[PDB]
Order: sequence, then C-alpha cells, then structure tokens
Amino acid sequence: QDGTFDKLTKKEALMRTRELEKLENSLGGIKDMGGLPDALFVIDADHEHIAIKEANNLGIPVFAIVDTNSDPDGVDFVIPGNDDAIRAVTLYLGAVAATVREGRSQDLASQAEESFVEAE
Amino acid sequence: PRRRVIGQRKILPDPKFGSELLAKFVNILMVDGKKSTAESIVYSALETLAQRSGKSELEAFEVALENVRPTVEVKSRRVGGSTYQVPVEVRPVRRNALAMRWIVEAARKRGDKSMALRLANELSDAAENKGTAVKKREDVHRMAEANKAFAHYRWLSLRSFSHQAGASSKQPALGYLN
Amino acid sequence: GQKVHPNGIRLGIVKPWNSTWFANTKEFADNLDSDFKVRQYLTKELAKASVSRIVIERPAKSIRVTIHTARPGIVIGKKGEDVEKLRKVVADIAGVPAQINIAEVRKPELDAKLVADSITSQLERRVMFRRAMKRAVQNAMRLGAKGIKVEVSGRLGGAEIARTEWYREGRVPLHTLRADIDYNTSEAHTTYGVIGVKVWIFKGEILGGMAAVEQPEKPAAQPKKQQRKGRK
Amino acid sequence: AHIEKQAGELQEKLIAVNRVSKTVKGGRIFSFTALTVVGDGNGRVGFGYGKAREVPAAIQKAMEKARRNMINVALNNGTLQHPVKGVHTGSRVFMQPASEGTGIIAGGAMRAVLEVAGVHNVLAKAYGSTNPINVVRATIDGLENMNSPEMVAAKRGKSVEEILGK
RNA sequence: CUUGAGUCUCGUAGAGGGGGGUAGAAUUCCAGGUGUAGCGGUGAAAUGCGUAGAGAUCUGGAGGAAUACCGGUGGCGAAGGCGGCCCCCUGGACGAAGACUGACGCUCAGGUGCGAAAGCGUGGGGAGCAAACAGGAUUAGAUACCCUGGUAGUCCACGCCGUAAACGAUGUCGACUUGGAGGUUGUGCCCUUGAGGCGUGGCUUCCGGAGCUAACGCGUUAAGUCGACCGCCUGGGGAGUACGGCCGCAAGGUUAAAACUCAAAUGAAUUGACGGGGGCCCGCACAAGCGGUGGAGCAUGUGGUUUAAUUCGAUGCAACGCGAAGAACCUUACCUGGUCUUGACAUCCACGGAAGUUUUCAGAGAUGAGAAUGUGCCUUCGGGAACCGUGAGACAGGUGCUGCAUGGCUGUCGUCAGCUCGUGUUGUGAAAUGUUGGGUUAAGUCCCGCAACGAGCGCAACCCUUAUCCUUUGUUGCCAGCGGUCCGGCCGGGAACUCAAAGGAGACUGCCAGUGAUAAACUGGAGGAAGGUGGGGAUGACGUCAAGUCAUCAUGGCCCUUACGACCAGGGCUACACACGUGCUACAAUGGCGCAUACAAAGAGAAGCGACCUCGCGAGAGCAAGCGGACCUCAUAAAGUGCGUCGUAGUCCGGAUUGGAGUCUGCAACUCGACUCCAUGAAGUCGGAAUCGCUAGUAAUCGUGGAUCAGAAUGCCACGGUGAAUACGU
RNA sequence: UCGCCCCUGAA
Repeated sequence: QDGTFDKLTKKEALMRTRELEKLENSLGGIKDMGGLPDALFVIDADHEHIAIKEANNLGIPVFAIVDTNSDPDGVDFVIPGNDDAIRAVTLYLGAVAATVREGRSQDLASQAEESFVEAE
Repeated sequence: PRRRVIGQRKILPDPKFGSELLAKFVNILMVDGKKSTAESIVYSALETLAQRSGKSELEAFEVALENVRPTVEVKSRRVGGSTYQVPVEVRPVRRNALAMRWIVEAARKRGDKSMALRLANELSDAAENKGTAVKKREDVHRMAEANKAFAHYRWLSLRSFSHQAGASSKQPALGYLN
Repeated sequence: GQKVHPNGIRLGIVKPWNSTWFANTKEFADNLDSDFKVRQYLTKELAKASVSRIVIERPAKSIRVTIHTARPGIVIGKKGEDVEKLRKVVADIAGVPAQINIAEVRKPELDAKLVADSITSQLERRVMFRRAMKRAVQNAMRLGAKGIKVEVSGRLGGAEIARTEWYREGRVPLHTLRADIDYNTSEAHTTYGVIGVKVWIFKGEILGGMAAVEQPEKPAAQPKKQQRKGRK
Repeated sequence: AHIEKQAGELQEKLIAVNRVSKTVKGGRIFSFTALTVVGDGNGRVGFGYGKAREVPAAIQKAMEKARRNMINVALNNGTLQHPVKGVHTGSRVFMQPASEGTGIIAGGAMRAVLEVAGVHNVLAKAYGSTNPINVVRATIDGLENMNSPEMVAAKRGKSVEEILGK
C-alpha cells in the first residue's frame, strides 16, 4: 500500500508490482499460519510423506489416512482415503472433510467442558 | 552464435542518379573513407561509357554488372562429408555486392591511366562477356554448376534421414547435424 | 589485483571528501605537500584518543585543525594546553595560521579507521590474530553498521605462509552508489612480518552523505534575464 | 530430537575435529568439521557434523546438531545392562557389560562416548580398520540398542494374559 | 509313515544331442552373349584390374561355405553351447489327475566324464574372409590401424590338448521372507457367451519394500534370513614365473614357490577438472567481408654480442614504444678517476661560531686554504634557539640480498554469470539439496515446478555522461525583431535563438496487436530524440596463478661500517657484425607538386605563450600590446575543394644517407639534443610460409592538442574532420 | 571425421 508512494515512477513502482504479486500467489497460504502446529493431518504421501519423516524427527504427531505404498507413522488414526489427491478429491468431501473438518466441531464442545472443570 | 537481426545502412540518394544502389557504387569506389575523391571517378567514367558504348545511365553500370554476378557463390566450411566446401545460392542483394566489388578489383589489374578510364572500358567490355572481370564469374559459377554435393554434410545427415522414414538419399535432416 | 578497491567515487559525490580545500594556479603543489606532511606528525603524536579520521579545511587564509575522535575528552585534557601544542605543528608546516576545531562525539562502533587501529594495536601486543576481528565484529554489528567486511593478512604463529583471513557478517556491496561505503587501512609491523588490515563498513545502504544534504543553484524561475538599458 | 545440554548437569565433550576438503572451480576449500557429544553423566548423547571456516564455529554447530541427534539411554550401575555386538558401518563394534572395578579401557572414540553416556565401567572392543569417525557409531550399537530387566520381564508377563483371555 | 526323493500313467512345448537326406538366395570360378573406356578404392590417393574387351548386365554350367527374413531379456541344455527344411535314433524339463515305492536322500577331497575359440597329428575339402607375406597410403619413422592383393588357417572326418572376463566376475543342495508390472509354457474354473474373466503351477525379464552392504547396488531366481557339505583367500610387486613332479606328440597346460624389494597396492563413492564423449548457449570465434604485419627503410624496446660500463627488473597472450611521462652533463643505480668517514642526509651530547655576503688563488671540479664584510631572535650577555663547521659515540645511510619471510599495489581468466553461506532435510561420511529441472533473458533475470526455505557477494541496481525538450543565468558567448554602420557581433540595443552547465522532463517491456502456460519473454506497431541491458564511462567479485613488483613506498631476517655507504668530474644508457617484438613512412594519379580556397573540436599557458610591426629563403631573431582568460595567444586545423601541371617513368613517386651552411633551448649541445637551409639523393614498383585487428560514426584515413618537458614524439594519452564494405548463416 | 605424440616436484 506504500509501493506507489515510496516509488513514484513507472521504472520502480510497476517493477515492484510484477515481482511481488507472483510470490504472494502461493506463499499467501503459509502466512495465514499461526504459531507452531501441534497436529498435522495429511491427505497424501506423494509429496506429503515429507510429514511422516520430519515430524517424527521432532515428534509432532502426523495423522495419516490409509496409503497404497506406505504405512502411517506418528500418532496415526487411519481414515478411509488413499494417497494421490487427483483421484480422491471428490471422495474427501465426505470422508476426511467430515471427520477431520468436523474434527474441531467435536473438539470445541469438549474443550469448553474441560475449561469448566478447571474454573470451578 | 549470433543474436537478432543484422544492421541496415540508410544512405543518401545520388545527386545524378537519385539511387542508393549506385550510391553503393560510390561506396565501393571509396578509399581511405573519402566520399569526396570517390565521386570524381564515378562521373568521369560514366561519361567514358556513354561515348564508347550506347547504353544509358542506368545501363552503363546495371546491365554490365548483370553479366559479372553469379547466382551461386561457393563459401567455406570444412564439413561436407567428403571434406567439401558447399555451394550457397546467393540472395539477390549479395548478387550486387559481388559484381560491384569485382569491377573495382579489375581496375587494380589495369594501369591504363586514371582509374575512371580503367573501370569504364572494363564495364564496356563486361556487358557482352568479353572483359576480364567477367572471367572471374567463369570460375565461381563454372565450379558450382559442374560440381555439387549440396549443403548436406553427408555422413551426419544420412543418419538423420534414416531415422525419419528410412532413407539414405537426400532429404531434410530430422536429427542433429552436430 | 584480486581486489582493485573501488572507492574512487564512493567518497566522491556519494560521501564527502576527507580533505576539502582549493588552490590556484601556482599553489596546487604547495597546498598538496604541506597538508600531508602535517598529518604524519599529527596522527603520530595523538594516540591517547581514538582517531575517527583527521580532516582539514583550508580557506587559504587559515587552515582548520579538525581532528575527529571518538574520545574528544582526552584530546581537550585540562584547559586549552593540550590542543594548543597540536595546533602549532599545523601552523609551522602549512604556510597559513591555524585554528582548533571540533572532534566528533558518538559511539566508537562507527567508522572504519576506528575499528582498524584498535585491533591492529592488539596484534602489536602479540595477542589475538584470527580472533581479533571476530570480537570487534560482534561489537560492530551489535550497534552501528549495516554489515562489515574485514580483511587481515595471516602471518600468525611465526608461520611463513602468505594467507588471507577474510570474515564478513552482514551485507557489504562494494558497488552501491547510494550508500556510505567506509574504507580505511591500518598495518601492523610485528616480528611475525607485516599484517595489513582493511575495514570496510557499509554504514549507509540507501542514503548518501554527498548524494544527500546539498544545495544546488539555478532554476530561479524568473522570466526576465536582466539587461543594461539606456540607448546611445 | 531434544536437548542433551542442560543447565547444572551439562557435560560438554568433543570427539573428532579435523578438516575436510572439496575441490572448487578455482582452488580448493577447507571445511572445518568435527564431532562432539554433550552428556549429562546420566545418558542423553548425540553427535553433529558442523561446517565452518573456523575451528570454534565447527564445534558450535556440531553441538547444536548434537542435541538434534540425541538418543535416550537408561541403565542401572556404572555399566551398560546388555551386550551389543552389532556392527554399523565398516568399523566393527563390540560391547560387553562389566563389573565395577574396571575402567573404560579404550583409547578410541568409545573412551569418551562411553563416559558421557553415564557408563565408565563398561568394557568394549573393536576390530577392523582404525578410524575414530565410525567408532562413534557405537551410539547405534549399544546405547540406542539395549535391553533392560523390565523390558524382558514384560515378555514373560504378556504371555500369561493371553492364556487367561481364551 | 509320507511331507523329502524316485517310478508309473497321460499329455505339453522347445535352436536339447547324434546321424543321414533336401531346397533356394548370395559370393566365386568357368563358359557363352551384349556393350566400351573405364573399373575399383578413399578422408584424399595409390598399388591392382581393362581394348588381349574389363566393370556392369544377361544366359548356361560347377563348386565351397553359410542359411537373409524368420527373431524376440523368445526357447532348450549341466555347463561349454545350440538356428533354413525333412526323416531316423535318442536325452532332459514341466503340468495334470490319480497310483505306487517308502528316507531309497544331500553334498563331496580323491576319481571319472563332458570342454567355446585357437592349437597339434592324420586324411579329405577350399568360395569368401583372413595371421603370415608383398606392394601402396598415412606418419618424422609406420615392420600397424587404412587401401589393393593374399598363404597357413577358418570348413569336413577322426584322435589329441583341455584353456577363456569358461561370467550372473555370484559353488552346489535344502528351507524360509513384502509386493507390482511385463514375457513365456502347462492346467482347473467362469452366461468360458469377451482373441478372453477369475485362478493355480513351471520357467524368464524389469521395478522395488524390508533387510543387507563400505557404497554401487542385490532385492523371493538375493549379495535378505538359516542350515549341510565342499572349493578357495590370508599385503602388493616378485609370479601364475622359477624348481621339481604330473599330463601332452608338441605348442604348452597343470600343480606351485622363495630370495629380494616397497609403505602401500586396491575397491566404491564425492567435488572440481579434462575428453579429437554427447547435448545445450554465447563472443569479429568462424563463415562472409574490410584493413594490416612479416618484404624494405627509418623510430622504439628487447635478446645475442662487445665494452671499463653498455645499471637493473619484466618473459607467449598477461614481458619485449613495458616500468621509464621526452636518458646532452646531471638523470644514474653502472664504470674510471678525484674525494669524505658518526659522516651528504637524522636526533641527541660537547665546543666554538648566528646563518650568511662579496671576492682571491689552486684544481677537472669535488674541495682546500684564505681576504674583507654580517651580529636578527632572547639572554645572566658567557650562553644558547633556528642554523653552520668540527669532535665523539649510541647510531646514520644502502635503487645492497632474499616477491620460496611479507604488506601495499597491480596484472590474470573476465565484465566471466558465475561464486558461497545460514537453517532444515538427505547421506555413515566426503558432500548434496538450494544453485537442478520446464520456459526465458545480457543476467543465480523472471515465472512455474521440485526438500528445500531464506540470505550475501557478482550480474543487474543506484552515479556520471550523451541522444531530445524545458528552467535559470546571460559576459568575455548568440543575434533574430530593432538601428549604427567601419558591413566586421565591430557599437548600442534585444534575451528570443544557438551556446555554455548547473537543475529537471523522459524509456519502465510503459502502452497496442499477435505469439508465448493466461508466466516471464519474444516479434512487429505507436508515440517519441531514443526503444526492449538506448550508446559510452565509472563499475574489474569471492578467488586462483608461493604470477610480477624489497627499484614508488612499507617491512621480518641477512649483509656492508677510515665501506657495498657518501659526494664530484669525465665516460657508458643512443655500443654493434646480427636476430626478434611494437610502431611509423613509402611503393603514387582516389596521387605528387604549384596556385587559390572551405570549414574544427578539445585542451594549454606569468621558469609561459607571445598578436602587432621589422628583418630573415627558412627555422627563427628584434620590437612590443594582451593574457592566470567563453577576453589574449598557442592557432595558420589538416585531409578536403575549385584551377595549373605532370603522364604510369623508379619517375614530376619515394624519402634514407652524408657533407657543408645555419637556428634554438641551455653554463656548455663531442660520443648522446631537436629544428632548418642547400646539396646528395637510398631501398622500395606495392611483400612468402605465416599471422593479427575490426559488425558503424566503428573500420579506414587526415590533422589538432595535452602531459613528461630548461630543451627531444613516428610513443602514450586525449580531441575533432571526412567516413565504409560485409554479415546466408553458425 | 581432418592421422596428431611429448611435458620433475612440495601453495
């Protein structure tokens, strides 16, 4: 919002426009992250088998679905679904977007209950 | 290795022809980067031609030069598949250059006073192919039409031909010429 | 050679000159020699303060003894007695009278020569070599600087090999024409040989010192250019 | 992993230290590499390989990475509870438990690695080519791989429950 | 007893083995026909073959060897190994129901058999190819690869030798342990209603999990996990050799050492580097063009050589018109001689004298000895302070020696697009990733993807300058509108204009269309002075080359101490019979010379340049204004241009050499200054092998200025004038 | 496709 006010010429301001907007495209999704995660659902093992290694060299639990070429590692609670999200996207709509998405609906109520005991 | 188009030269119209083609004929007759001393000889020799021959002012050069220019120049490159140096059919622009150059070269093979009188009489004999500057043509064009093996580099090219559909005889080369 | 030392216009209109004076037709030579001579004796007889850099300004009717330090409180000493003595040296050599002038106050973690001579004197007490720069760079980067790049010639341990001890930390582009590139040298003269020192502090990064803070002149925006009048 | 350098009980130590080289386009560079271990005298030991242009930062970085390659070990007495005669890499590793009243008895890596790891009455041996660097793989072959009395005891206890269940 | 093993039965497929028949294609020979001057080979060639008729081509006949395709990680065998077709004799494998035998098994030193190819003996056979061999070629040589021939041999029969990277570099047997896809061959099942759908065995590839391995990888057909038995190894070279034995007809094979000698030899992998390895991309790198050099002379450096010295250093490019930006003496380190010794140059200590000033002698001066004169600054009036001479030491001085003790500086690849690092992950590690790939750019440039995420240096970036247009300021600069005129920006006037030079406007793939993943970008377009890093500078990385430089300077060690230090006069650096490097000048009419004539830019300047006027053939000298300056002067720009001539001659070209006569700058121009004048008038008629530069205001060519400089530019450095050819294409 | 060898050492 200051890239047209600290850069006042076309030879600067519009050079900055190009290079910036085509970073934020995909780096956009990782700047919405909060603190350090304590949970990490995966839906794949083609390029999300990075998770089962590094987050078990650190022990932050990976919750992995059934796989066709691998075995889950970490603290795993298997769910119907397989690796490769180019053939299981429509399946995730009412499988893991209904147990791990609703994995938060359920958690919120339980979290409230726990806080009440502490308060008293 | 070569990036983008070559330069183009914009040059002036002549004050006695209006041409840039016969401005390029002053350019060939320049020495020591002086257009001044060049322009002298040009007009001196134009007149010599007009008297000694019929012709016109755009035939004293033009027609005469269209009997000195070959349509094929043989260049150089070691590769040929026979260690051959390939014929190259020259573009119409490069036609000009060859004949123009040779007529001035021919006046350094002469000693017949001035330089105007030299190239003038030469150009007068060069439109009927009885000159000595038209005999330069008869070695470039003689060679080229009597011997060919084209621009293909025969061993390298043959492998490429075979892969495409199965051939050994001449065709475009699909594979590398490297 | 390996480094050709680009600094010939980094101290031009990108950062101020360190000896600004003017001279006329037959004065060129004189003014040159006289200045440099004074500085030799000057810098030598002062070592009780941490010299940022001597500079002089010569109006050519006086010369200005404008030594800069990071410790002017030792330079002044008691009264004027201190600075008096030094002022005289200048007056002698240079053909003009001389006047005392300011020495800078600010943290000593600034200026290349400040960081130079400090570690050089350390080597001449035969303590630290490699380690010398490292301490002085954790200092320099803590407060001040925007990247430092030190060079020191290895000669340590009585070893008889030509070496290059090269350590940077933070960014030093050498080709920035909109930054205050500092550069000074020192040299030790130990019994281990001679150890060259080079300190390049990238104090600016987007702000000059003579590409900023100046007054140009003209465009005065008046449609009439005055002329003499009358007719004859 | 997790820290093995812990205040009031840290037991910093080093193993290897040397230089290695790569041949660059110009000349050749030197990378100051080294192995370390920090103990606690109670186990929790690891290893790291730094890369630096100086010896101090070679040991810095290697002790950073030591904490990131911590292995847990738990024992009784001043000696390991189980022999491991396993071999990792081409340096051959052997390791006996031994009664108190004897030293470490080793001049290699496993002098110092078998000190920090809470043991000092262990007797160990190695065969094959001499190379301290992979004597350090007795992290794998004795500290990581182990048996303990309550491990073996729960083999004997697991079986009983199954018979009852049927 | 039957699970191991084996047999029986029934089928199944196959280049399993041995033997005997048989077909055609191809090459060759021989015969006949047709046709004529070449054939063949090669990167070029040559030997060879052809008019006595070849090559090719066609017809007939004959022989030897091998079976195109088929044909495939396809198949079979114990292995070696085994390919047209057919018959005969014969072996092995596998599956299917059952049926039977009943551990009868497994392995194995010795022993025995089987053995690719070459080889050997004996007898047959002989087309092609081919050791040998013979010409030819390539090569310095070429007993070779290459070409033309060609013998043993290859082939068949029988016997012999028994080797091979005899390989899966993997002993054999049995047993287990995730799987996926393909190939191949049996057999059961399924509307077999699908050449097939689902099984289950045998064999065979590829992939890969766990595990193993040092890694590469192996990976149910193991290098995994076990057992059984046998074989072998125990550092390399010495040596699979010697010695003995054994086997063989022999060639040799087989068994198989030691002395001696060395601190490694060796395997796998990593990064870089290199490849007449590959792929990709650029640069006057080449092609295409233009201009030189090497020939010749002169200028300049160097080597060699000589000399008393030819002071020293640099060594393809990156030394050799370089350090040296001009070497008369000096410079100058070098030589020869004169001369000095805490000193020419420093501090300090002690003494005197203030330093000096003008003059004399001797000498080559260096100096040495005088003759007169000076008494500043302070004083206690002695003494000191600057300063001078002398004395004495501690010292001083050294372009004296080590650039393999060093700093500093510089060149170099290279204006290269590369070069790293933090953090994480991967690997036992070295390291890797990133930084690679898919597009793209001048660019590690940008976009996308990918265990990488970030960041630093370099590129780019921002800085100057120039291409425009605007703004100021208008004098010494400009002159339109306005007047003088002397007609000259010469004077007033006018600041408009150019100009100066400070500050802005501007260009960014910004905009238009297409192309390009809708990404970057690329190609045309528009506007503009200019488009696509606009052009030129600065910008020359981190590094490598123990590259150079102790002689610019600095400095560790070393050495010299009535000297190697220091000072002076003379000489040598410009010798010289030569060689090499870098330049310049010619070989001419696009020119020379004579006449007249056109326009410059950028610097320089009171040890200076010097108008004017006078004289001099000239160089220049005398007289003198002006100028530290958009003032004045250097300065008259020169090529060029319009005319006069000469005519292709070594000359009207060209200019070397030397002599005489003069000039200038200096104390003085003898080796060793430059300029001029007249005379003499050179070699050269346009330069081999070879080699170098350059893609545009560049090349080319023509002048001008600057620094260094008392006084020496064909050099370096800078400034303008005129002003191209060529570029298909890599 | 155009044959083509040869190169003392420690940074």
